[PDB]
Formats: sequence, C-alpha cells, structure tokens
Amino acid sequence: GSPPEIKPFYFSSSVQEGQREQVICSAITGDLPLLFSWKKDGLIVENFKDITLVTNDLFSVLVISSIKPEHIGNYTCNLENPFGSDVHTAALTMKVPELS
Repeated sequence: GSPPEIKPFYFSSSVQEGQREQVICSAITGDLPLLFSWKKDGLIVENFKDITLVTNDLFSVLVISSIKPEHIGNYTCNLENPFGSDVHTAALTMKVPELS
C-alpha cells in the first residue's frame, strides 16, 4: 500500500469571537481506511463544548460552532493508514473578540 500525504488546512485570517470555523483534514493519496486524531495544544479537541468532529474513513472535519478565546491555539490533525502517517498543524488566531 501507499502511505498518506496530508492536504494542508488553515483557519480564516479574520476570526471573530462568536463566528464559526470548519477545517477538513484529508489526504491527496494513501490507501483507505484513514484514521484521524485531532489535538488542540495537546488537548483532546472534541471535549470542547463548541467543537464537533465529523469523521469517516476518508476525511475528518473539525467544526467550531461558536468561536471563543479558549479556542485560540494550534490544531493538529494526525492521519494514518496501515502504510504510513502524516501530520499538519494550523493556528487559530482571533482578530476581534466579544466587544458588546
């Protein structure tokens, strides 16, 4: 089989508190099934109230339904299959917080 090559994902460059984010972790090559693991600054992401994961054997979407300052940081997707692994980290930066 072939090892996976991750497709980079990135957060928006103008994140505002209370808005939403979605990023897709996926591979351009690599035999299925793929397995996905998400961490935010080394923490289990999904246990954040406002973070939901949508995961199948092909891709995993990380959803932040309401951005809060606690979500600022680095999000790492680790991807593997029986033949290799890959990883990508994307930083979430907040441009505008709650003001009113």
